Amino acid sequence: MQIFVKTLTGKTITLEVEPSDTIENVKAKIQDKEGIPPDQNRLIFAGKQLEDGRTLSDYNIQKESTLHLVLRLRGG
Repeated sequence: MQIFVKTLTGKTITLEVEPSDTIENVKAKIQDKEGIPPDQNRLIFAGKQLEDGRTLSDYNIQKESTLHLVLRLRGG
C-alpha cells in the first residue's frame, strides 16, 4: 500500500506501508523516511484524528489515501 500526507507548505509526503499497519508503525516510518515528529504537528484524515492501538484499514484509510496535516497548538 502507498499513502500520502498533505502538509500546509504544499509538499506531498509519500509513504510505503501494509494495509494491516498499526497507526504506531506509520508514526515511526514518517520520522525515519522524512522527519515529521509529534511535538510540531498532528495528522488528520476525513475530518477525524488518528491515534495508537488502531490500524489504517480500521480508520477506512484505503490505498492511495491522502491524509491532511495540521500543526500543533500555541499557548500556556
